Amino acid sequence: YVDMVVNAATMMDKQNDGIELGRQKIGVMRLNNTFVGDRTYNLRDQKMVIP
Amino acid sequence: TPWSGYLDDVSAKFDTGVDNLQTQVTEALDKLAAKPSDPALLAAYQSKLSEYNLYRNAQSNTVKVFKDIDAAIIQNFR
Amino acid sequence: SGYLDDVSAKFDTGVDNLQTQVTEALDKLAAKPSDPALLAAYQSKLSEYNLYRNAQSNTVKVFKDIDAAIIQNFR
Amino acid sequence: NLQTQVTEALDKLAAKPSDPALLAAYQSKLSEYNLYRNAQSNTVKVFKDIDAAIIQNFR
Amino acid sequence: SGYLDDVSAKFDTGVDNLQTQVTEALDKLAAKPSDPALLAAYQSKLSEYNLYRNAQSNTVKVFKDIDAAIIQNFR
Amino acid sequence: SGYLDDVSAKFDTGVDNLQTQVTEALDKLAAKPSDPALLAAYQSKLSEYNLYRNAQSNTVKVFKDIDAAIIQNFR
Amino acid sequence: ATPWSGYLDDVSAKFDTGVDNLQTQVTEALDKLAAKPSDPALLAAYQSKLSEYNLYRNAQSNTVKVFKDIDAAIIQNFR
Amino acid sequence: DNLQTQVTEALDKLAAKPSDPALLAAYQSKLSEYNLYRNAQSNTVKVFKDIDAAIIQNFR
Amino acid sequence: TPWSGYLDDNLQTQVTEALDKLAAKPSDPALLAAYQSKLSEYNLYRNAQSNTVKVFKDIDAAIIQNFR
Amino acid sequence: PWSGYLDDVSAKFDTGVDNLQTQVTEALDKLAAKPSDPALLAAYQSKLSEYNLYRNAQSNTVKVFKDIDAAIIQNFR
Amino acid sequence: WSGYLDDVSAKFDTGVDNLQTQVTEALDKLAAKPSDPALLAAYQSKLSEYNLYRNAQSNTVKVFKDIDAAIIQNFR
Amino acid sequence: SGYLDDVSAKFDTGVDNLQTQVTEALDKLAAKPSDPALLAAYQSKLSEYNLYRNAQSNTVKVFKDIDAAIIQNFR
Amino acid sequence: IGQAVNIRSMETDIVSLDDRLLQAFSGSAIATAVDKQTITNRIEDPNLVTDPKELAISQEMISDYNLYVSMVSTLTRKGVGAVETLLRS
Amino acid sequence: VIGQAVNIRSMETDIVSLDDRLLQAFSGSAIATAVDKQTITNRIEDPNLVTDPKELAISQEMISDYNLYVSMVSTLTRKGVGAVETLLRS
Amino acid sequence: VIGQAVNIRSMETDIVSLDDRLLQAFSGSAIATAVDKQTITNRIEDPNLVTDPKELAISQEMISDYNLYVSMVSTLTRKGVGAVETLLRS
Amino acid sequence: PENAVIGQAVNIRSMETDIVSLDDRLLQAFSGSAIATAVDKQTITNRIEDPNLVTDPKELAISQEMISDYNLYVSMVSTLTRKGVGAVETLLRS
Amino acid sequence: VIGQAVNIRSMETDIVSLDDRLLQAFSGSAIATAVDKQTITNRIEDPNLVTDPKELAISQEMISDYNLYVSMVSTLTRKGVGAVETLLRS
Repeated sequence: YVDMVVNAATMMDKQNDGIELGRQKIGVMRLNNTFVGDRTYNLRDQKMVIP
Repeated sequence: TPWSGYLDDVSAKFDTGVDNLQTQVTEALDKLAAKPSDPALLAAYQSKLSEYNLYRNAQSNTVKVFKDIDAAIIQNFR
Repeated sequence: SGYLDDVSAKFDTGVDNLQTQVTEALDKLAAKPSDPALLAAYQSKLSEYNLYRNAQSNTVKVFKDIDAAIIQNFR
Repeated sequence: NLQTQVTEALDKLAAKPSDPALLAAYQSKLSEYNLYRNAQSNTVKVFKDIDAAIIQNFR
Repeated sequence: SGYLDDVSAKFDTGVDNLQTQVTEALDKLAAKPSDPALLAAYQSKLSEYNLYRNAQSNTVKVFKDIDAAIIQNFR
Repeated sequence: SGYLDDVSAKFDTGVDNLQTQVTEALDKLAAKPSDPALLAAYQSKLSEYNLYRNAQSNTVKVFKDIDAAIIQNFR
Repeated sequence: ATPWSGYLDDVSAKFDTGVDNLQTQVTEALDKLAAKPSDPALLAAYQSKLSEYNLYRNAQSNTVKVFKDIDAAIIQNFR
Repeated sequence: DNLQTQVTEALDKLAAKPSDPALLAAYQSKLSEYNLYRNAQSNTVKVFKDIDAAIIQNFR
Repeated sequence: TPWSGYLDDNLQTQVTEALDKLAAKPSDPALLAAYQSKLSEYNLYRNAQSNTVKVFKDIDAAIIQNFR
Repeated sequence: PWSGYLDDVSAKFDTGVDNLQTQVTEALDKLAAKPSDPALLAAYQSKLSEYNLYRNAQSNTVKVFKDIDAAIIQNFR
Repeated sequence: WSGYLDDVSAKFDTGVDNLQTQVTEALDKLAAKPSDPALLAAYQSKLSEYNLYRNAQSNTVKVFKDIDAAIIQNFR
Repeated sequence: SGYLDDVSAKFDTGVDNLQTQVTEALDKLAAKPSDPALLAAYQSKLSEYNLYRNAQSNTVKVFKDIDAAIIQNFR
Repeated sequence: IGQAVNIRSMETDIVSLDDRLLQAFSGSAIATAVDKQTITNRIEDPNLVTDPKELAISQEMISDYNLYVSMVSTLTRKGVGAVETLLRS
Repeated sequence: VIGQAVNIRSMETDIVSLDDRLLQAFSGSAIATAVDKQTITNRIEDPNLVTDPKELAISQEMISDYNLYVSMVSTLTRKGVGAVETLLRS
Repeated sequence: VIGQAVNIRSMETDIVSLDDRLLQAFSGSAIATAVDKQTITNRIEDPNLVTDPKELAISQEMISDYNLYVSMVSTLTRKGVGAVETLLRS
Repeated sequence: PENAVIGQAVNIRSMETDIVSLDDRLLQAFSGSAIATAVDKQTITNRIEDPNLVTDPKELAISQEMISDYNLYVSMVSTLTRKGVGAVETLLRS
Repeated sequence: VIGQAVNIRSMETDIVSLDDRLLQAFSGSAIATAVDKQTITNRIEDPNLVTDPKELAISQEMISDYNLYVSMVSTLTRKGVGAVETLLRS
């Protein structure tokens, strides 16, 4: 019983090693209150950039 | 924009250092082209074009200098 | 894939879009070789690409030496 | 195995020796292959020297 | 035959015609050294030939070293 | 950090502020690329930056060589 | 007159083994450089760290090699 | 003696025109192969006769 | 190690000093010309030393291994 | 304080161009006051060129002896 | 009376029939009129060809000495 | 004395005066670093020296290794 | 990461001479067999043969194995060497 | 692959005395040794095999195994003869 | 120069048995040796010591002396037991 | 030669006849071995004195074999001789 | 040419015992050796001697001669001892 338990546990672990967890999804999110672009303006002293 | 290096940053600092010269020169170009005999238009164009020339020359030499510093350091990794 | 591949791929992922940016900007320039905006845009990209490739190769070179020098002492 | 991967990287390179992307990949593959072969040979030799020394001891 | 000869010949078959593309583009240029389309054609062929030969030699060198290091352990 | 990092940091400590000064002068110049007085200053500062980095790198390389040549003799 | 024996820190070394600062810092510096391969301030740093790591690793290997040859030569002296 | 003959042929062709890169490229290969062959042969000859000497020393 | 009963460092400081002077003004041609010489001599000194120390180790080892 | 041999090779140049190291800074301090004087420009072109050549030949010469010495020391093995 | 590394050097010296003198001749002519582009163009070719001749000769004799020394080492 | 000093001396009695000439030419050049007539002579003498010292040292190395082999085969 | 340890392994009393041999022989043959296996699969794995921090470990493992087998061989030979001299003499 | 054959059935014999058990063990070892030596010699002179890293990595092992096997047979034979000599001298 | 000690007086032989002088000699040697090995190991890890040309020139001497000391002791002990074998076995 | 093969019609062997004495059978062995060894040693020496032999890999590879074969031959003659006299001594002291 | 001296009629009407011949040989060798080692070390320390080609070319010969001499004395001594062992050893 001890021998079997040890072998089976060890091998199962080595197998599950290769199982994949990193599955990327893609989200889509509309901006309702602003523009997506880098609006940009010219001031008396300093070129002003909105990231 | 998505990806930019240090040389790209050095370069961009001129493109934003001059706010609107990039358009002013094309604007004056066609104001003049409409009436190439107006002294006021000629004088207005001559200075904007000179400033555009110096802007591009000053921009390019700097990028080259930084490239040579970085290549000199990377040469010593071996 | 070994460790050297990892060290190379760290550069490949460290620069996100450079390869395609270079390929693009070249084709814009080749469409109108005399526009100063396109010329200025291209010089910087190509310079960056040059330094990237050089740093990558010199690093892989150094690591190879450290490994071969260790392996020699197994005997 | 590594033998095939190196052989194929070589075949792709020789098609267009001037492509940086191909060159960078080949440098890495050939390097790893070189290290692997050396480490293997040295270990084999060490084990055989031990085995021989035992016999020389009781001889 | 041998294996290093197969490695070396693999390049020769990879580039089908280069060894005599160079000699032909040279013979064309030598007739009119001042034609810019001919100059621009010759520059790339000669560059390609240069790289081809360098890569070919360095690879044979690396394989030689690996073999000599293995044969050293027959003793 | 070892001894090389210390040698390296001697230059960085010997030049008080150059890394800042050079950036600042660059920003002043970029605003007005055509003032000779902004332009002449930047020429000098950038020139000195160049030499500083060059000397710093070559020195580290020399010390590395002296050490690796000693460590070869341990065995 | 004879030099002093010294005194032995028997326990300390074998469990002082643990993750070195030096490899950690080398990998961190590489990850900083790979984000912007053209910054001279980062290149200057990485040159130095990589160099030190090269020297350290060689010195260590050659030392392990020397200490074990002595033991093999003793045993081969008595058999 | 084929691989002994090939190298002496290659050497003559090369000596005829030492600057021809195609000839240089060929000779590099031939000389390298010959160089490995000789070493391998000598080392195995040695091993085979050290075993005989160790046998005789065992009963001697 | 002494033979029992038998009857019978400046270059390091000099290089350190020259380095400290140079680091303060890396663009002075006179400080550069001086440092180049000090560093070259120090390099040669360290190499000659370590080669000699190995040659003596290897002679002592060969002697012992001859009678061992 | 210990002079080696390379130090002596260098000092041979320094004691050769006895005064050029001062003359360059004095001619500069003349010129910077009145940059438009042809006499001063003509003078400074000469002294500057001389000082360039002198520093260049000095550094190359020290390097060659450094390379001979290392090549001998490598044979002590 | 000579060995086999002399047979290997002499295969180059008899292979490049005359170059050894042709160089000296070219130098004798150029020394007389350095500003002549036809002489300059000729000398560049001869001097380069001679440089390669000598390098290939010396590296080949080095390699054959490395093969021989390794076989002799096994006579033990 | 010894044979290896005999070999070393067979060079120094071969180059009669070079050891002096080099230092003399150096003193002249140091007196007027900008004379092309002096420069041209110094380049030659210095080169002839560099070569003499390298050939001498490598030959002494080889004869040392021949003797060190024979004294081992005495055993 | 999959690891196991066998804890209740050995008896510390005085015991018959016949079994101290079997227990020493068996424990040693087991240790060397597993050690050798781990050595070889450290070389075959590409992620371990190319990392300078891993190679430094493999070097120590190889050397320790070499020394352990050299010593067990030497002491066993001197052990039977004693008996054969006392008996022949 | 090309031109290849294997012997399926070995000839067989009775084994009834220590004499035949000895001649059989001798003959079994002699042939294996000759075959191995020839094989190695060929692998050293086919130029596709002398110069390929994969094939050299194999030849190394074959040489080692040969050395070890012949050294074992030599040692155990000499130990057996020495035990006989010791008992009869005693 | 940091910390040093020396043992000034050695005990009279008139009160110490022959085997005490041996135990006492052995122990002292075994400790000075373990202490030197440890010192070298620690020098190889301090990053300041492992990368400074001044300090490496010291480590190289320390390791050469350790090697010669242990080779000397291991040779003379083997000669010592070889004398006893020669007299008793013969 | 290399372009020729030369056999023997059928290998009859007069020296298979035992007819000579147990001592003539000894003198033959001694005389033949002494001549063979002196010839071999001389040949090996010449192959080294002559400069075109001692510097060509093809020739060195052969000399290596000559040296090893000489070594093995002499070592085996010595061994068997010792074993032989040792048998006589063992029996007569019994 | 500096300070040359030679003994004459060394053995013409007096002969040393072997007991003394060995002792004089040992002393005359050991001191010459120790002085040569000091000379070498001093030629390495002096900054003016390790940086001049003329002085380095002299030091290479000194190191070569020292190494060859000590190797020859060691080999001959070992070989001569061996013969006395083969004489005395039963």
